[PDB]
Amino acid sequence: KTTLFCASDAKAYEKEVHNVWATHACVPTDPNPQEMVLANVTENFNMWKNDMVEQMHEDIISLWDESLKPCVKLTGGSAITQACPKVSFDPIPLHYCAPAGFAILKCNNKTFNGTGPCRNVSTVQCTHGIKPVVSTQLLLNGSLAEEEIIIRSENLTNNAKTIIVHLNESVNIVCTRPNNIRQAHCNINESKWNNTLQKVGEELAKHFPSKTIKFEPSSGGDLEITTHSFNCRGEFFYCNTSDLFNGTYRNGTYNHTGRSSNGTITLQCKIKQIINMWQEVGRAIYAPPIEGEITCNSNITGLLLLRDDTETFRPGGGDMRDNWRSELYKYKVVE
Amino acid sequence: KTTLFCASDAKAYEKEVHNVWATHACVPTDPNPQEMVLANVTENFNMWKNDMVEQMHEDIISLWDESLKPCVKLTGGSAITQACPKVSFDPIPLHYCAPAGFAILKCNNKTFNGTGPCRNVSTVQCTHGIKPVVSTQLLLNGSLAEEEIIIRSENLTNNAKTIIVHLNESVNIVCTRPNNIRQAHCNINESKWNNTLQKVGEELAKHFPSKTIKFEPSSGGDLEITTHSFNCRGEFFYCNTSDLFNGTYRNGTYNHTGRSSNGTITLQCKIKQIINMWQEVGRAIYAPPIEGEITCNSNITGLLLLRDDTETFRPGGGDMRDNWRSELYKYKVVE
Ligand SMILES: CN(Cc1ccc2c(c1)C[C@H](CNC(=N)N)[C@H]2NC(=O)C(=O)Nc1ccc(Cl)c(F)c1)C(=N)N
Ligand SMILES: CN(Cc1ccc2c(c1)C[C@H](CNC(=N)N)[C@H]2NC(=O)C(=O)Nc1ccc(Cl)c(F)c1)C(=N)N
Repeated sequence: KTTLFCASDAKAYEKEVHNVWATHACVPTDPNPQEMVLANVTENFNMWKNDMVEQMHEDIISLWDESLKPCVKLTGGSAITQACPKVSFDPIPLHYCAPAGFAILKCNNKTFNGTGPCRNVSTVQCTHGIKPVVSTQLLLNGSLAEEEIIIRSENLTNNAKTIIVHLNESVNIVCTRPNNIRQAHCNINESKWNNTLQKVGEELAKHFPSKTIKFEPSSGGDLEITTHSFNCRGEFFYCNTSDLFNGTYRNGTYNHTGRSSNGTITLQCKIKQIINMWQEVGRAIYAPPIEGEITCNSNITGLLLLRDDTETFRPGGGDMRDNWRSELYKYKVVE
Repeated sequence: KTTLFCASDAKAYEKEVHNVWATHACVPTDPNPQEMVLANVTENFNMWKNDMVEQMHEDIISLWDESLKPCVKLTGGSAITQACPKVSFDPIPLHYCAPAGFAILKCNNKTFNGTGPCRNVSTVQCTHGIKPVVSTQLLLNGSLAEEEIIIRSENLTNNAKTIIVHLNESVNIVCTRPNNIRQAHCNINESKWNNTLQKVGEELAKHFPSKTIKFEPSSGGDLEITTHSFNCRGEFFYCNTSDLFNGTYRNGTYNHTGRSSNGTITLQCKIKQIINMWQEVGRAIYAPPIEGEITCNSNITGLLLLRDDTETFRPGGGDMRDNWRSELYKYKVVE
């Protein structure tokens, strides 16, 4: 345990808020990449007990707090009010580095599941560039698995524990509010999604001998977690996944039961001003959406699931740390 | 004819050479492009005399020139030496866009062969995302035909002209030099390849009356064209295809006479330092291969063939312009 420090390629002439924050919070990244090779080093990891996740979480909280400032912030019953200007928002990769004395263990097993033994393990000073993407249900712009889909869970037998699905082939998603000014929609191709949920369904069938594996929408709760919520250009998108997380995996094949037209799934999205926040319990209220075409072209690189002779899985997260665990699972700070 | 300009999602923080080049050579992408489809039009295309293919060839030559710098560059008695560092190498899609005053026509007939008339034509800003993949015999990471395999040739009855086979179902190929340090090998499933060469065999059988259609290895020449040669992580792979392009299509069925084990075709590959070049006549010499596992997991999306009772087809390419024609066949720059 120590106090890590961030490193980025943050340009100081960029008024994009991630850069504005990183230039006065992080230090320029390192060319010196002496990844210390190894083998014969059996060591154990637990992606669900890592501190790196906590530190990252709190500094992304500080980032958001200084960058995305709401008109109104309502917490504990008290309402704080401030200026709410529209800002430039597009996440940049952050490297997390260990200070003088400690290093960073890095699992190299391409099929390591976050929890337990690994031993193709290296030693490096800073982590890989990680985009602080705040989202629910879907993980956007992350690192793809180095082949075969990996199932992650602090516990799979615990239906209360969030499941992280690390994908190996990215699935593009294009969300847009065109030029109702809060009416938006996302486009995702059906074939890559069918393929994705079939392979994922197989990997799930692996850990669950073989019962009927269903993919159903979220149970309930706040709009943030019942929908794919995310941030695009400062604007908060709540996109629907009822025709996304929809289908049945049985006897080796997956059949999608969601609606579609001409091979493209369209999610119904709404931009909301009243957001809860992910930082703390409370909650923010922002200004109405900017004018003009608001579009984000992002890569789905992961899933957040919750399990209920049939195993049902729903999109889950809301917490985020889990988002950070999705990329910080292979690391462990060491003496 | 105009002077096109490139567009890409190149990352300025990425030290991968395609990104390094594109960030200072290309402009940011259109993240939600709008195409204008037309009726009552019948337009002529010729994928074999398009200037886009050239301009792209030029810019990929520049890209390679600044990115992959060799130990020695020999060219008839005169040899140049310079620093030849190992780099991060992984191609990214390049869109090609027409300037102001010009536009790009796009044939939407998906059985269009690249030469002659097509009538469902659209008009658009920039081309689709094209990975500048340099290879011979096999086309990798291309766009698949929107189904039913397409045969392309400036002429089929001229045996001296290169034939581009556009597949519609990708055939995975996994090349690897495991942790002899220049000894590598590729893996291809024989089922997928048998089915593929049967379909291709049939499509060739329609263009050629009723002859025994054989697939045989390359006649001869430099290792770059007598083998499937490509670039994986900066290393130049020369992979053998004598057990791949080996079969006999007759009486409506294809038979693989090539070798296999447990349903798997394994190509013998070697990483070479003495390359050759494709850009110009001459060569380049490079540093010995990097250490560790060097593996490329690619999708075969096209074939490059040459025709010699029987019609014999051999793997051909070395020019790459054909590799850019495989993707730029559907386009034409217009006033
Ligand atoms: C409660 N629970 C798990 C759980 C469920 C929901 C939440 C959390 C935790 C943390 C957040 C609560 N904070 C709040 N202000 N409501 C809340 N998470 C969020 O409000 C949240 O992520 N919001 C959000 C905001 C903006 C974007 Cl762009 C987004 F994608 C999500 C459980 N397992 N019992
Ligand atoms: C000669 N000819 C057709 C023909 C045949 C071979 C070649 C060319 C053309 C161009 C390249 C010649 N340049 C050279 N330095 N030898 C040469 N092409 C190549 O050297 C070539 O593609 N090399 C190469 C280098 C790296 C990778 Cl990865 C690769 F896949 C191929 C014909 N039809 N009569």
